[PDB]
Amino acid sequence: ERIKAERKRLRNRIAASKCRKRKLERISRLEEKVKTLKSQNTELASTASLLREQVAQLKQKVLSHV
Amino acid sequence: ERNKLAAAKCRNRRRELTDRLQAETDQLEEEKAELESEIAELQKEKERLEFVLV
Ligand SMILES: [Cl-]
Ligand SMILES: [Cl-]
Ligand SMILES: [Cl-]
Ligand SMILES: [Cl-]
Repeated sequence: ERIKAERKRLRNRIAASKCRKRKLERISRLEEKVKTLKSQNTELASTASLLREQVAQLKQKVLSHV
Repeated sequence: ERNKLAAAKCRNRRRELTDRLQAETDQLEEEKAELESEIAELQKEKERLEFVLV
């Protein structure tokens, strides 16, 4: 009977180990994804700011020539 | 039935980290897409205006 308890305990510990491993993998993958997305959003935000500036200037020119 | 409890109990553990990271991922994906649409629209407007000046 004791062997059954030891075996269920072993199975539990194994499932816990593999769960922790997969969880850490997911967390790492998500962290990388967040970093990448932040970089891309920085480049995109800067591009958008520059474009808004350029559009504002162009509008200023069109108006000045009225 | 044992693997259902195993997987469910597994994912319920410390799921707040993965939930914070996944939520942040969602916000960043949306912000990304909308930024891309804004860039496209702003480029169309820029080409338009440049055409207008001439
Ligand atoms: Cl598992
Ligand atoms: Cl997980
Ligand atoms: Cl700027
Ligand atoms: Cl105008």
